Amino acid sequence: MNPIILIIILMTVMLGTIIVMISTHWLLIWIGFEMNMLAIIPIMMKKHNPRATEASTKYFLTQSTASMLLMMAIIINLMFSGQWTVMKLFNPMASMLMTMALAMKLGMAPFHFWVPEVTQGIPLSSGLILLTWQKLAPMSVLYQILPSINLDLILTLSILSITIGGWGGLNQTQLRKIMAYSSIAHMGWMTAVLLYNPTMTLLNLIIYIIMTSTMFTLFMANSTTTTLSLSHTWNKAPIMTILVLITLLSMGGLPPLSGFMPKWMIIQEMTKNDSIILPTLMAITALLNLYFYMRLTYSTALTMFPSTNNMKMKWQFPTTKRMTLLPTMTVLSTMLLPLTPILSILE
Amino acid sequence: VAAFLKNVWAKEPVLVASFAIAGLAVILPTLSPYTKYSLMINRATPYNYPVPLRDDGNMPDVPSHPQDPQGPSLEWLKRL
Amino acid sequence: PGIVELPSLEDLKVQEVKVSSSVLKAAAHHYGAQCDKPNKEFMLCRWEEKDPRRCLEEGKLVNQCALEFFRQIKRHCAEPFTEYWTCIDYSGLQLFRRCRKEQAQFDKCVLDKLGWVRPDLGELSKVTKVKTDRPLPENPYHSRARPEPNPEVEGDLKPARHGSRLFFWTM
Amino acid sequence: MMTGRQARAPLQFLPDEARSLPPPKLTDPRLAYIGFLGYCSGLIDNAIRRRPVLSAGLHRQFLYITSFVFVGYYLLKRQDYMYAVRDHDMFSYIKSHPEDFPEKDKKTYREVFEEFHPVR
Amino acid sequence: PFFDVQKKLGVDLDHWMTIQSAEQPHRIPARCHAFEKEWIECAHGIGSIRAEKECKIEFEDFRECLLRQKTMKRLNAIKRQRDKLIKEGKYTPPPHHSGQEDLRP
Amino acid sequence: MNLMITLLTNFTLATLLVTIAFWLPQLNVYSEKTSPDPMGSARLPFSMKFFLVAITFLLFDLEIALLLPLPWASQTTNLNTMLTMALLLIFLLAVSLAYEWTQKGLEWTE
Amino acid sequence: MMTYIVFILSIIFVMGFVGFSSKPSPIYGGLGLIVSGGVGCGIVLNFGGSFLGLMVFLIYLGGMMVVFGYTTAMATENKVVLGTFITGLLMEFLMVYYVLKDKEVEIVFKFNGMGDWVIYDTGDSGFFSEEAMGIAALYSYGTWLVIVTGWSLLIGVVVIMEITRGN
Amino acid sequence: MSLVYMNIMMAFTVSLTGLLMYRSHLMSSLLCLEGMMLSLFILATLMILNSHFTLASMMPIILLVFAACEAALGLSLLVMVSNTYGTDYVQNLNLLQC
Ligand SMILES: CCCCCCCCCCCCCCCCCC(=O)OC[C@H](COP(=O)([O-])OC[C@H](O)COP(=O)([O-])OC[C@H](COC(=O)CCCCCCCCCCCCCCCCC)OC(=O)CCCCCCCCCCCCCCCCC)OC(=O)CCCCCCCCCCCCCCCCC
Ligand SMILES: CCCCCCCCCCCCCCCCCC(=O)OC[C@H](COP(=O)(O)OCCN)OC(=O)CCCCCCCCCCCCCCCCC
Ligand SMILES: CCCCCCCCCCCCCCCCCC(=O)OC[C@H](COP(=O)(O)OCCN)OC(=O)CCCCCCCCCCCCCCCCC
Ligand SMILES: C=C(C)[C@H]1Cc2c(ccc3c2O[C@H]2COc4cc(OC)c(OC)cc4[C@@H]2C3=O)O1
Repeated sequence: MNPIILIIILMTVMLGTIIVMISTHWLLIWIGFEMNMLAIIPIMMKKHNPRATEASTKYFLTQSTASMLLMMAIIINLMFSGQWTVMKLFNPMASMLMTMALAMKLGMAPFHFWVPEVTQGIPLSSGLILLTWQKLAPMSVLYQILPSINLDLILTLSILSITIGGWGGLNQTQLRKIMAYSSIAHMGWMTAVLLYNPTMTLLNLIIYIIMTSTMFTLFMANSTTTTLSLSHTWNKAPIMTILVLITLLSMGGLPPLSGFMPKWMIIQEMTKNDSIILPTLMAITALLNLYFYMRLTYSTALTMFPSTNNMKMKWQFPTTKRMTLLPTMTVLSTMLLPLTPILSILE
Repeated sequence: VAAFLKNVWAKEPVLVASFAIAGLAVILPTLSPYTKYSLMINRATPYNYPVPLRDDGNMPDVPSHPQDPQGPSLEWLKRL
Repeated sequence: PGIVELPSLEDLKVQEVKVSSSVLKAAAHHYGAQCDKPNKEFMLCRWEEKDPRRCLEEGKLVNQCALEFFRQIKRHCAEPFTEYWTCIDYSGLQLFRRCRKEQAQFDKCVLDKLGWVRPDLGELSKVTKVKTDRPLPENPYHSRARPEPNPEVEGDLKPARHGSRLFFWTM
Repeated sequence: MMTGRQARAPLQFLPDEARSLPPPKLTDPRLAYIGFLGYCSGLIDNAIRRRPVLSAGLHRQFLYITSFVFVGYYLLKRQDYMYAVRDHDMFSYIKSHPEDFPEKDKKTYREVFEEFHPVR
Repeated sequence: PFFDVQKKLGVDLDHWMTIQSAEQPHRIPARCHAFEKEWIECAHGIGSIRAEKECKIEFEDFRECLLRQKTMKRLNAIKRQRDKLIKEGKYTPPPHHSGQEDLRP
Repeated sequence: MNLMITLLTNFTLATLLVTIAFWLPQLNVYSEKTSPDPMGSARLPFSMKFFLVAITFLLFDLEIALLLPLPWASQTTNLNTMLTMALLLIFLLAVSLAYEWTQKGLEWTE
Repeated sequence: MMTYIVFILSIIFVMGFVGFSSKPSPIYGGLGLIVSGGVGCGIVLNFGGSFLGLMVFLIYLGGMMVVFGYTTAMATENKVVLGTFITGLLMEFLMVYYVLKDKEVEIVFKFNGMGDWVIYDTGDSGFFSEEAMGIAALYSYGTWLVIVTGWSLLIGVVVIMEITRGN
Repeated sequence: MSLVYMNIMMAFTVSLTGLLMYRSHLMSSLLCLEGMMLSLFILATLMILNSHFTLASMMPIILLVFAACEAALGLSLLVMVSNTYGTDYVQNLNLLQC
């Protein structure tokens, strides 16, 4: 791909997210999602292989169905309110359809069935874009319509996402599918605290984006897409195994790491509202994703591995890959918990 | 500036006429004196009813009849 | 809610201007010239009251002044007006531009026998002022009392009392 | 929660009333922790590119510490501002609604009857 | 997040198509211009929580202008009782509702 | 209403003439034919260039759809803004054509 | 019977979608969507949206379904289909019988059973179609809308030329 | 409310159920998607014309244009699938299950 055209297409992805973030009219929200989808389709087809065409077709169909449901929700809002402001909705049917459509755009359960496939078919940088930047716009629309969001629907979608993201990644050896089920579980964690405190939703979104960006940047720095190729990293660069160690421990929620920061605050904002059972079983399910993270770093990151002779050629060359923001993102994804009251800047 | 222009006029006269007419269409309304009158005629065209004003007592610039000499006129349009 | 009040059928009886649209269109410039004041009192009352039930009598004055407009044509210049609205009436779009000599005969006979000057280009579209005696409607929308706004922020901004107060963070 | 507050003057990182609040000192322990995060970032940057960790790029580690302290100073100003706004709204709401926060009568323990549970 | 760039920069990107009460071409009113204006002027500034309970009557008048469910319900009741009295024969239509009176203006 | 009468009449006359054409020589008992093409039985290969010119038609037809209210838009009172956006839309159609040009998309059906 | 003509077209419109969502083939699916676009366009034209009806004919049918039939020709050379067809048709005709015997129905929303000629307006608009002047307002009031739509179509051209290349 | 709105929404839900669970040609899925767009066009048009809300008359054209561009994008994906398998059968899109 021509780098000028790549810059233009990435600016169009960013422009669609910005149009969803800033616009007051529902048609411009829909336009921003259309622009974002239309622009992100070539980023997935960067390498031009049939897995990326399958992934882009599945992503197209899911985001197009979600966009049609979003426009039907906007249209029922126009029936029952005669106007177009991006605020609370004026019909529970529009509320249900827009919550369903945004759940399809995020990849929340029961519409999760594309997120492990599409992330598998596309490269690591486009999977980084999909799992970080493509979460910003529907969380903004959910942030603005929360007076109309049905609590039972958003909590059903949230805990279904957390259970399916927990019990879907236990079986996984592919790193992109582990990140995709982790995505589904974290979107459940973001949307369950949405009607209680949306600032903690934003906190979970930013800490998730930092940790996911750290993980995909380490994946691009090591060129590892599987568990077993990740095991061959200590004999090439030993620090990269340490960084995927501390960042995967952070994404499951170990104290005293920074990825313990959001969900603890989320539990802290769900017991204020007298919900005890729900964050309890929610973090019970998060213990399962932490547990396969601890298998996936105990059994296959710490204790050192059989290597191959051609690796001794790769000792003679350093990494010339641009590891952009990787030490900053690794420090922020691990050592940020002593600054836990920074969350007030997101209020 | 005239070697490349004669070269493209010998090779691609369709595109020379295209870029020239497009350039004229862009720059020429900023140079025409009649572009003001387009605006003036499109605001002088009464699609709606001229809703009258309640006479408060002091509106000298508002007429009391259509045939009164004060108010907006269209003699600039009748002459042109 | 309530019962919507409607006027009786005797309150709606007025002698109608029972002429065709080409007849109205033929004399329309002299109509807007000569029947200015009751028409504008009616349209002022109609945009201000926002209610046609409050605009019946002024409307009757319109239908009083239009008929006297046509009687004053019928007493003096019935034949050039008839020759003019017939030519207006032939056209499917009712063009003024196809009918200029009949317009000239009608305007000549009207200026001679009635002294009426036809309005120029741009006169009948003027915003004019209307001196009436009826009072200004203090609530034309019948709006109820608006809800009181929330209290605004006042007072100088003090620091947070012992910081964030988040579990053990002392700042 | 407080999104109707910063909607009258939107997209202000630090508003004008934030200048009425005491800014953090440069020896703020939060800001010192942020500078330590910058030093850790410089060490991880020399570690991932196989440089001498404590030796190479002292200007680069200096810009890491400088840039994290620089960003974190304004982040801590906004943090302190938002907790100050939270307490200001809390206190003005309690003052504007005296019926909802009644001064409950303080009873000393000579009137308070607590049930004694013996450990035996 | 709603980063309000339009108010921060003072530009009008899409506030104009947002409501029916806004400035239309050639001053065309919507059918429920007055009702939407009344409900917007009721609910302005008081927040959505106070607006859902303190501007219920304006919003019901505006939603019933939009959908005309009460009006169609009343027309259904009148037309159904009229059809019943036509089938029973206790009512006859007048000449101005049968089309025999050569309309007014 | 008269429009639907006209459309229905044209469809009726077309269906009448097509039915008479398909069934006036079927009165004949001519002969029964067994009759046991440039390609024989090969599958039709996909032509990428035909699809590219169809999508280029679709996208320029959408840009035409944006251009269609211009005779009504020339009647506005905001003529500077209107003229600017009209020249911007025709320029963006020209830029889409220039990108279709220079990236060899208009080749072998140029 | 002529008073319900919009309603009658709407029934055909529903039938038309059950005509092609049963999906015997993309060929006949395209044919059913073209007939459905025609009858829904008749629905649009009967409310006074003449320009939007000609946008259905020029752009949806004449522009886009041509490209669907073209790609169906070039790229794509029962029991489930007929069963889903007759199932949806029985559902729709039972809905028609309900709403015509009751003049009131509730599936998701409450719906009146009289014709939609009642819900119109009794005024006039002078020397213009309001829908025509509202679409003319795209160039005077709709500046940001024109900008984002033109940029989306330019990006659409660029994106199609990227992913159809295969290199 | 209006009775034609029920038929347009029922058409939308018919084409939505036709999109969701069939596992057939990919072109048939794109046809169901554009039937959903068609019903959205008709419904937006009848509402905006019903309420005489003049500035939203340009709204369905926008709803047309973007989505038709969307449709073009989908066809190109189909063509890439049609350049990979020779068919648009969506059960050929099962490489990413493992
Ligand atoms: C006239 C104008 C100029 C005047 C100049 C005057 C000053 C001149 C000297 C300039 C230097 C000033 C240094 C900062 C001020 C003092 C800070 C302090 O002692 O805080 C006490 C602070 C609480 O004690 P305090 O009695 O309440 O306050 C006494 C002071 O008034 C402290 O003030 P405070 O009461 O306002 O404390 C506020 C609050 C007090 O804290 C609280 O209210 C509780 C919340 C604390 C966070 C808890 C997080 C727990 C989960 C995460 C654990 C992470 C793993 C542990 C560390 C592993 C390695 C990174 O702070 C926070 O919440 C912020 C977080 C803690 C930051 C502490 C400063 C760190 C700078 C150096 C970083 C190096 C690593 C330090 C340890 C990192 C972990 C904290 O202690 C701790 O939280 C324990 C950690 C140890 C303190 C850090 C000592 C700084 C110097 C370290 C030198 C050695 C470095 C060795 C190499 C690197 C490590 C491997
Ligand atoms: C309230 C919300 C408001 C908005 C808040 C801000 C949200 C920020 C979200 C960040 C999302 C970043 C997505 C990725 C960057 C975008 C551009 C991109 O993809 O760059 C990667 C680039 C691709 O180059 P290419 O040649 O294609 O690589 C293939 C390898 N041969 O180059 C590479 O592949 C090089 C390898 C390293 C790339 C690392 C990129 C890290 C980017 C994330 C930084 C951390 C997030 C920002 C801070 C937190 C914000 C929430
Ligand atoms: C600023 C004004 C408005 C501009 C925007 C509106 C433009 C309207 C017309 C739209 C045209 C759309 C497509 C344009 C593509 C241009 C690039 C191009 O065609 O380059 C290739 C060509 C060589 O041709 P080739 O590649 O071989 O193609 C097969 C034909 N042999 O190489 C060429 O043909 C060379 C083309 C460049 C030289 C043309 C110079 C014309 C000068 C006319 C007088 C001045 C006009 C003022 C504006 C300046 C224009 C440069
Ligand atoms: C295989 C995976 C995923 C995990 C589980 C696990 C390890 C590594 C080591 C051990 C371990 O199991 C635990 C079980 O119980 C305790 C409890 C302990 O304290 C409560 C304790 O303290 C050090 C140690 C232990 C075991 C221990 O050494 O990796």
